[PDB]
Amino acid sequence: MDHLPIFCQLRDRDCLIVGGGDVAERKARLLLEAGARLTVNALTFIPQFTVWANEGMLTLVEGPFDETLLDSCWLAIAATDDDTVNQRVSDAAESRRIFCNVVDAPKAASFIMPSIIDRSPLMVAVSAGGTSPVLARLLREKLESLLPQHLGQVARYAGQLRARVKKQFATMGERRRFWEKFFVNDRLAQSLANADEKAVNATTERLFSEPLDHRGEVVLVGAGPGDAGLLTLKGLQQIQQADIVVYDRLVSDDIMNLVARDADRVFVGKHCVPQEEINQILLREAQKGKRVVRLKGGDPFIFGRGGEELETLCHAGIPFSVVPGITAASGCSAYSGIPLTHRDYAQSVRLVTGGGELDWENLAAEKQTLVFYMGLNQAATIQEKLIAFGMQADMPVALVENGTSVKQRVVHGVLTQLGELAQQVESPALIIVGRVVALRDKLNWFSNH
Amino acid sequence: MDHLPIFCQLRDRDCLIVGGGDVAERKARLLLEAGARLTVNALTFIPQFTVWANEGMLTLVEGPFDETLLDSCWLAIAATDDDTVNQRVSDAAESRRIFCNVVDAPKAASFIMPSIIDRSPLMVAVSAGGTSPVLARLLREKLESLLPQHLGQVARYAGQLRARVKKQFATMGERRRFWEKFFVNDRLAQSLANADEKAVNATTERLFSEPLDHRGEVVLVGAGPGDAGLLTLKGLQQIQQADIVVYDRLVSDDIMNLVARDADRVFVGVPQEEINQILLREAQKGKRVVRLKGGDPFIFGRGGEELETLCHAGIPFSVVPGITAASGCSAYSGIPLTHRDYAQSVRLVTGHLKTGGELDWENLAAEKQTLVFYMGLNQAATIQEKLIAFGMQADMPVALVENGTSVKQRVVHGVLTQLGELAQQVESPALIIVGRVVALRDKLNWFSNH
Ligand SMILES: Nc1ncnc2c1ncn2[C@@H]1O[C@H](CSCC[C@H](N)C(=O)O)[C@@H](O)[C@H]1O
Ligand SMILES: Nc1ncnc2c1ncn2[C@@H]1O[C@H](CSCC[C@H](N)C(=O)O)[C@@H](O)[C@H]1O
Ligand SMILES: [Cl-]
Ligand SMILES: [Cl-]
Repeated sequence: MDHLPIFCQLRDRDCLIVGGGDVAERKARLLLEAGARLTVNALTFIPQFTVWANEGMLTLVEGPFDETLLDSCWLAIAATDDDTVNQRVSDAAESRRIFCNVVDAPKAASFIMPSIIDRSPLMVAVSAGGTSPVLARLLREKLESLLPQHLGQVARYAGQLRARVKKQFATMGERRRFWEKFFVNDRLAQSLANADEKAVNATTERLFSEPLDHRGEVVLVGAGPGDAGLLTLKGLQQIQQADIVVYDRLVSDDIMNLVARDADRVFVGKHCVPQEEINQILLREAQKGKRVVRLKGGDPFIFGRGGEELETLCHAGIPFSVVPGITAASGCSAYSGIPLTHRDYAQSVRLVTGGGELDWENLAAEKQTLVFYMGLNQAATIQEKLIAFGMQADMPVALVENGTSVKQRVVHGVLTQLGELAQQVESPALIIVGRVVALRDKLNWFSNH
Repeated sequence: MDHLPIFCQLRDRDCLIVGGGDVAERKARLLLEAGARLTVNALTFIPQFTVWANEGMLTLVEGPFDETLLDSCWLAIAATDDDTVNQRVSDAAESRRIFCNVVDAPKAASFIMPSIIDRSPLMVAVSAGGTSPVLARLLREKLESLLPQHLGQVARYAGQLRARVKKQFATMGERRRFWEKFFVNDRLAQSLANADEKAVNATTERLFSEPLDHRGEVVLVGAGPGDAGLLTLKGLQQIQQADIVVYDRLVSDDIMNLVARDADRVFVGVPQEEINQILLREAQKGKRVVRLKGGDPFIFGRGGEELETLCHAGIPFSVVPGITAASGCSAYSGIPLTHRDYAQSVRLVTGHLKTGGELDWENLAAEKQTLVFYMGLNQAATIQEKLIAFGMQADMPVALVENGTSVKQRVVHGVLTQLGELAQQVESPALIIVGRVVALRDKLNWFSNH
């Protein structure tokens, strides 16, 4: 082992940074977050240091390095651009047995600053001893995506339930299984973060009361339009914790590859399935005590029938939550170079589905961006009706097929060509009508296929 | 943060353990592996301390605590079962400004020892500060199952190449590019694990020979409406690797906590072409620039304007969509934007227009839609009067969602004839939702009522 990681308590302890530029500022922000009683000594200071000083958050000492500034110090950081100054700092700290980091020279000093993932009280630190700072960064990024934002509040609450857990679960078998359900419960972590103190006491009692086996709940998760990079952090966290994942055709294979190895999968796409059967599967699986994730393409509440699936659960007393996703309109817009709004082009964006019938005079009005979902089959009618109701024949149009995916295809033109531009694509595809479509020739950045 | 993690270099540095039982034995093994010059001071010692002392690996001082043994020390560990003695050690260490761990009292004294995942030279340390040892152990086990066992060989080889990388690549941008390729090459990792030096050298020589794009870039990133969990995975990647992040007031503090600590931050919460110049400015200097925008970049965010300069200015760019306020406020208020036959259209509408343009109220008042007004608080009374005048039913439900998706989220709701009054109960940022779907909140609301 090259270095020993320790987690220092710095609250109100004297620490010293030498240097007053951007590098020193980053280290100072870190030590302030840890509560250090901070002095910064430098020949000159960038303005953020005087802001902090005037706010009484640290002390500044302007001038050359004064090794007596270390006399009461617990940690030192040499953060200047001057190798000679940094070695003077490093030597003075060493003679005083003060752990010291030289920012530009990790093996020149007595401690290295790792990458940090802060979920205080829970903390994770990554370092390769200076051999691989980019790898430490790549691991830090992975860990930030995996650890829920409010995990620390759960951790603090856990330590307060320590003794109570021991007495109702004598066997360490059952006991750890409880903690496994506890650090995973969404209503608890939410009630804590939102300071909803009666839900915390409620969910606490429900966690103890219901059988240890049971963790029945349904999370509706928006998978986004296809690119697995467009899943939300929380959506990834939820699919990693699921006992069973219920999904359909519009959830991309790339998203499904992120689903936990041990999760049961239930495919409800597809000859066709009624929504009521899907509703009952969610009900049936949650009633067995499973943590259920219902993965839906795009956003669950935009033409996804997410509401219908949750009203079945509200009847049965099954807890649920919703993780929004990137709807097809947002994803296709970003990846085709067609902003849904721009300057004065559109006062409104309309997301419309292709029962009555569409209000064609309403759809034809000026200063809109129209986005048709499930409209390929009525495309020929859309062209004829918009033309008949006064939309200018030179209005730009675009179709985006498999938006955000590696096989995305975008075709475009004006409105008088829409009907047979639509033959050149298949589902899933969006139709975008409006002046913003012309911006594609300037803003297109994604590969076209 | 509760603690500051640091990785200490203990080679040939004096450390002191007080105590000589099983706890002290565990901690002594750690400090010996780190190369410490170790003294152990205890009334009695378990047999392993004899094995170590006979091999010359540490010094035993058999007897009560001698605080002068701290005089040359860099770290102290109090590992007895006597709380009076442990406190004497911690008091003596504190007077000398020596970081001290009291093993059975994490809240006392000045450092705690984390759980370690070892991929030397790569190491990952985990701790909950003694608050939840079970969570630390659970988290430690998943990190083990995520870090390949050969990652240490990859990091070892990187350290051996660092001097060559600094010599051959003039700029930090080029060196970073090299490492980003180096650390994801699966064949190189396999060749290192197999000690196949022929294959290692072949891949390495090709990596050194590749052109590296000196281009700075601009990425527009949708931060989402506030909950940091609603950042996209790709959006997190961008802000964790950015050189400079340009952000504004509608990006939440929690999202800014995910920006790389070494990134510079530029706040622009300021006219629009002022922002445009900053982006082009910083990208022309070869930096990875992220424009981090509330919600989605291309929905009432002026993202189009921010990009239209860079096309002929020769600067590459890309766009990462985000959760727009309508989608986030919908999910977190229990108000789906569509449902059954309630809405044929969702309309995202701006509430503030050009100094001469006005909304098409006849168009907005039509049935079977969900209206969502962005930046419309100041016009709420006008929205009520106009929607009523163009035929919307007086009892149409409405809701205002303030700071949607954040822990401070507030929702007020009523009917259209109350919209003006309801809007005075909230402040920016808030969304106005108008439509029959608002009545689903009583059944679908899961997040809070504040
Ligand atoms: N990747 C994609 N590219 C283009 N259109 C897509 C798409 N994914 C879904 N769609 C559109 O969405 C329709 C299904 S309705 C489901 C919409 C989903 N809830 C969402 O928020 O996006 C398809 O017919 C198609 O018009
Ligand atoms: N968290 C939030 N809660 C409610 N409204 C929000 C919000 N964040 C942004 N908004 C709305 O968005 C307006 C700014 S316009 C920026 C919108 C952004 N591009 C997006 O896609 O959401 C605000 O005036 C407010 O109406
Ligand atoms: Cl490193
Ligand atoms: Cl802990």
